[PDB]
Amino acid sequence: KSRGKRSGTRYKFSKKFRKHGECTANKYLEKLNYGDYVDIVCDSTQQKGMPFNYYHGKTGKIFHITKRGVGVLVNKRVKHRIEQKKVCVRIEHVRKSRCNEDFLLRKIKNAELIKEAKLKNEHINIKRKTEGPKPAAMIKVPPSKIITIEPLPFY
Amino acid sequence: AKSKNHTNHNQNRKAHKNGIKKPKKHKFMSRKGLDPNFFRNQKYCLKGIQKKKKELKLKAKQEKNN
Amino acid sequence: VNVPKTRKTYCSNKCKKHTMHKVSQYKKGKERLSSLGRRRYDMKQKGFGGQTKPVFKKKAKTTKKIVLKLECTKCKKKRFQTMKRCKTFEMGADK
RNA sequence: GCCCGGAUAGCUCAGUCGGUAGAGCAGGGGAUUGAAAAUCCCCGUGUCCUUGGUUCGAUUCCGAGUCCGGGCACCA
RNA sequence: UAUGUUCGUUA
RNA sequence: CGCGGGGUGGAGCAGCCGGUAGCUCGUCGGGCUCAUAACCCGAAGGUCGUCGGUUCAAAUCCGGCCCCCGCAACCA
RNA sequence: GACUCGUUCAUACUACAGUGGCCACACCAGAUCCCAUCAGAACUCUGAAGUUAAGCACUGUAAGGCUUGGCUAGUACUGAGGUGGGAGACCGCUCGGGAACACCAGGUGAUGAGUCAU
RNA sequence: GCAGAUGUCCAAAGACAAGCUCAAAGAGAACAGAAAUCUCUUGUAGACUAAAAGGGGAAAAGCUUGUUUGAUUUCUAUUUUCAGAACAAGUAGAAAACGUGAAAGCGUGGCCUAUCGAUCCUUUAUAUUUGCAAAAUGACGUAAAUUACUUACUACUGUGCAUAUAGAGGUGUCUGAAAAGUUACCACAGGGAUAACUGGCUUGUGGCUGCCAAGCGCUCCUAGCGACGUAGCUUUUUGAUCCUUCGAUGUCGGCUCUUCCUAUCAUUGGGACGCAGAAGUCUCAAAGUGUCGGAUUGUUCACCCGCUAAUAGGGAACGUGA
RNA sequence: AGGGAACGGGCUUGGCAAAAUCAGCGGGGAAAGAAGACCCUGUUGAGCUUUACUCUAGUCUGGCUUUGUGAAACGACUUAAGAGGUGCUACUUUUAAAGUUGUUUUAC
RNA sequence: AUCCGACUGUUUAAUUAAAACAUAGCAUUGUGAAAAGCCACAACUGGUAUUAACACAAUGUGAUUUCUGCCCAGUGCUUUGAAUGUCAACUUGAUGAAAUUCAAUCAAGCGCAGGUAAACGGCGGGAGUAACUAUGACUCUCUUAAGGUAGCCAAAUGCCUC
RNA sequence: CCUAUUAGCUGGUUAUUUUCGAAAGAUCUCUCAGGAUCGCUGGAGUUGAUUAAUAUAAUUUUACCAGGUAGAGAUAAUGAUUAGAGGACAGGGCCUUGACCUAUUCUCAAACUCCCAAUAGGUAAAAAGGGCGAAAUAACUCAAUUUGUAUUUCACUCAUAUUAAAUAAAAUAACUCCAAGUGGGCCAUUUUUGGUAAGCAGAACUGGCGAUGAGGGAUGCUCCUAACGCUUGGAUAAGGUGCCUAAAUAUUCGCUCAUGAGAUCCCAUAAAAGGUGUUGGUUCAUAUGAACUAGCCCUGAAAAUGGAUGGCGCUAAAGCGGA
RNA sequence: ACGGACCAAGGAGUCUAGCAAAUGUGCAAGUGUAUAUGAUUCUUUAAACAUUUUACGCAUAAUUAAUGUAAUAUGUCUAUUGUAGAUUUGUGCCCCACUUUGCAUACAAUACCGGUAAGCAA
RNA sequence: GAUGUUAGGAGGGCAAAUCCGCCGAAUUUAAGCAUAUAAUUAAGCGGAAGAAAAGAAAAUAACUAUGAUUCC
RNA sequence: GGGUAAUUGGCGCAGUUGGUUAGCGCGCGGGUCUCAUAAUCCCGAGGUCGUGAGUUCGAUCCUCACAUUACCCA
Repeated sequence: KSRGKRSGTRYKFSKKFRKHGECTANKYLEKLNYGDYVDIVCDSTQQKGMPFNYYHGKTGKIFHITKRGVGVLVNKRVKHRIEQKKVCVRIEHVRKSRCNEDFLLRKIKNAELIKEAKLKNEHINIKRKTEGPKPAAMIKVPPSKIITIEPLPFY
Repeated sequence: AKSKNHTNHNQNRKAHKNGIKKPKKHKFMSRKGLDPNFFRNQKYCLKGIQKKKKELKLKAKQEKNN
Repeated sequence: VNVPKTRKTYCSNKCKKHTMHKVSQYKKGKERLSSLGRRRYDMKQKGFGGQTKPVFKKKAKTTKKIVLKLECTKCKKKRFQTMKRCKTFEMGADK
């Protein structure tokens, strides 16, 4: 019967304990460029430019940048298909995403690694190692600390 | 008389029958309502580039075809 | 709702500036018998058959949207500015 | 046969969301009168129906019984 | 020629 | 039970259309009369059923209780 | 030893104490002028007689709070399986995930740019 | 389903800026008191922010003041509902013109979440945009030439009406007909998607049986009872439901007739007693046998009269209408 | 008996089960009749009623016509003069009975 | 003996024969006539009517006996009015270049003022109060158009109610 | 006769095989027995793929986010809520009553929260791209005619011989067109609202029934195994092996005696309360006495045609718990 | 739950109009020769055959209520620009990385036409 | 005018497919219904011919103009 | 929506440029008591705002305010 804009947002759109008050002045210095990823985290202290309830905690790509606002493309699931939605928010409600930060650091690290390896003409495997079964280990423990365990009775 | 008001039963499997279709993600997107005074200047940039290229092409074609 | 009689606001015609405007209230005005719809209705109502068009008889709401007529004092032209609906509307009442 | 209500003087009736028990009439003494009515002063009289519990304590709050009285009722 | 009721019982 | 209407002095009723509570009868005192009425003069008495809420302010407006009244409780 | 602009936004706060000032911060002297009020209190302006009393800085407290670690506890809860147990409420087992309050202990800051003084 | 709210209100309760800090408490001051005003201290908001509730807010979003009308015109990309249509309500912007501030900026109504409306018709505003079907209407206007049907050039051209665009007049059944009853005289298409009767699940309600023991029983919890509590059984009541029957399962009672259950009224044989006897009460095994005549009422039930040994309680489609 | 669309002739598990016949009978075949008449639904009706919506015969009333011939009275218009206030002029009152029109009565 | 209907009579052919209908009696209403009342008809014309108020038409009640109370606020019906508001066509006037647009008036109706209940109908509530108790002749008060009168009653009308 | 009127309603709707194969949601609707529209489905066609790889994925891993449900708490706040303990305003007779304050204490919340899971959710993991430079272009931006930005052109080069993590009968893809039926659902597990409850009413996830047979559960639309062309062998699942009935009167170890034993999830009811029946355990008492505990058994345990662990029956089990 | 005692024969998505999609066929910036005409054809023939070098429909151009206006634009017979991409060309008649060309199509950018705004307007 | 069984003549009725006048519904559709539609239809009344009716502009157009009616 | 009327003392009520005036009501004093009977002053934004006007509630004007008719196409 009731489906207003901020319906159901009693807890999501509430500032955390001892975290009230406007955003820090440093938030306005955050650099944003076209095509970089961004998280939509609604800041309830700023009422204008507030995103819809659904997009809180969603990641998207910047498709538009205005003087105080950002347009971001967000995937939304609508029954049998996904679709891009162009959500327009103010900069307080948006934050640079770390979703690909490991990818960027990996790109730089592998750049230098394979540069030096190709310099020394070695064929190196650069992909991530998805660690699985560990090798055998010949490990010695002082018998003064091998503790025997028995299941415990009831009290 | 009284009927079933609502259900989402079978809706998810109907959705997955033809898959959860993804957006196509085309390389270019229309700039229609986006950043005027930037995309207009980009139009001017591209016009300058095209004219500078095309006058070289016309010069080379004319001097190679007499 | 209290609205003053004058207002320094943008003129949309014949002066593209902010000018003084006289604010008044718009009124409907009588339906003239020569209007095409009225002539068609009267000709249709002639004859046998009784009432030929619906006559609304429900009347749910109790207020009307207030329409201000703005008259630029330089650009002699007028303009229409609709306000939210209200029960009590006065032009230039006591402050 | 369940659903409610009252049991308070000798008779009839009121009681701070428990603590004191009270008016009228019957009732003796009076005050008035020549006398008596009427009127006015004061006496007296009760487990606040009967049991049980709650409580620091119950007429009051419960629970039950007793008497008497106000509203119950199933189909076709 | 407006209104103006009543007076307990007995001796 | 579904409502829709109302609770104001001892009694019957206005204000109850937020800011100073009224009318009558009643009661009290004093006159008039041998006395009693009637009459005259002057006083008192309303915690506005209860509990919360909005307003600066609620008997008044807003909900919930407690009573009272008036309708509906039909087809089988 | 200090200051200005910041970052983190309590390890940074709060209470009560102690210590300290070359310039420096300040309190402080004054109200003609700009300005300001009921009030030169504040604000604004003009000063440099005084002073670390306060702000400020540092430290203390079996201090409160905050923060970190431990322990609570593989406890509570929970994803998957079960022709598991039990009258049911509930409760195991198999493959997995895993708290909180409380309590105990340590700590009470760190830092970017620029500048002054020596 | 639960607790509520909306059809409004606001020239400020909108815009901007500045200054200030609120509720409350404590201490103190003539009248002055629990409350009047003033002073200090503490004060994370315990105030206020139009309204419901939930979010947000402290050199503010609150209070005071000052200046204002951005509650303005036009247009995009879009979010909510969603069909990813419309309205509506928002978000981020662009082009004008402004307001405020010293400025950076902020302002396209209300701190955010609600406060609303198609086609057709009407109405009034705008227009150097148009029309009214062979034409003209400002105007022979401005320049030249004559006894004219002369010639060239002019954004600005009659009443009325119609159009384009923009608001407004409203559909609250709010994606939007102009609409009172009755049928016990009734009709049709259907419906067991749906009531009234049986049956089914359930058992609040009705009925029956337990457990504990505060009390009653002169004393004595349990001979017989058993309050406050609490565990069950039955389907003999009534509800609840709507599963089966609406191309029909004849819907009360009585009469008649049979059979069944036992939770036994009497009869048989026992146990207990608050059991002397007599009568009686509790209780066990037991369903073999029997459980009546009448007045009133359609009645079931009831209630009286009377006999009896006793006049028990129930089922069988509320047993039983070819 | 069970389960089943929750009352089976059929299904499952049991009991059982021996030709053909006659006459009765009303337990069952949720027996037969017959697209339930009760109830609900249908944007299907009909009878009836009214201060339902929209109309309509009748009826009442006015206008025009039919519709002619005379008279009178009243009203109004036009015209000339005076009076009231009043800036060659503008508005109201009265005075004629002068030319014109409407109404009411009346005669044939 | 009670109920109902006075009676004789009539009726739902094929589920109701009655307490229903009729009735005499009673009462009310319209109408003095071919320009009337009631009614038929598309028109023309007609029925009542070969009629004339002791008549015709329209209703209600339902023999006799004895009665038939109060209310005209409501709704109907009905009566008077140039004092009378409103209203249509038309007519007249003003304006306009004309269409038009504006004004003004002696219809009926409604409204106003009356009448009418054997028209439709309607016809109250709280307290207190008498020298045991009970009751309330009496009093106070709110209220209506009037407050259910004479009668009659658990009635074919009373739920509670056996 | 108009008229074969109209019907959102009932009934019927005619050969075979083969292949694909639903919906009972949703939005609007004088809409609730209907319709349109979306979804689900078929047919047609193109573009792709056909290169064990890219696109891709009801999956994970790595990295990074968002959350306030379960739990927890009541001294963190709010709202409840039971008790006392210590102490400087009110009242009465140095005392007492309270209030109030401080630290405690018992118990709570769908519309409470300091804290906070599990599960579920999102984004990213390189070639039409990335990194690094130069040179152009612009009316944008900046103090900048060479600040920045974007674009364009040239360079240089970033794993690929295993593929910028894993796995993948991943191209059985993507897209377009036309169109059917459907738009009464119901059930199970887990969660969950109303209700005393219901084979009741309403929702969430997934799987089913429907639309679907086969083996088992005696029987049974939904339970278990398992989904189906026609066969021959083999071996199993679920479940069983005394007979009905194919297979054990198997083996091995306990328990149980019932004058209403018990006997396969759903599943075809049983409780509080009891027992000096028997079998094991536990803790106190000088093999004795107690008090507990929990297995099986017994009481509690009454319904109507005659009756049902499915039947027979079974007790050195053919019952119960194992192996 | 309803219909069906039995058997035979009959018995139900068709016809026309109009629109679209699909596919086949002809022709193609055209296409269809409408009504009608002619012509040694006049059983069939009511069909076939034919059409003296602007009939009409649809298409070839859109847009606006409308007066109307109407698609790069003469530097060039050229045929807008990108990113992918079929095919083609070379060098390493048959695998492969760079070259060359760049269909269809997709995503965008540009011009230009009509309308509306805005600015100017003899 | 009236009257004539004066003389000579005509009309009447049937039949209807096409045709000419009149009169005139509702079902139906609108998913209801009232305007509208059905339909200037069915039914009803009258009147003709081998065809009938229409027809020689008080017509179009707006052109470089056409030229009775009917039909395709 | 159109036409008309109306709202001036607490009550009732007509009156328009050299203008607010009144009967009942309040109060007091008057007439053996009470009844009924003269009196002084108190009581008015002439409903509300504005406008024309030496000389106006006054003449017009809009606003809402009540009562009659009559009118209804989003």
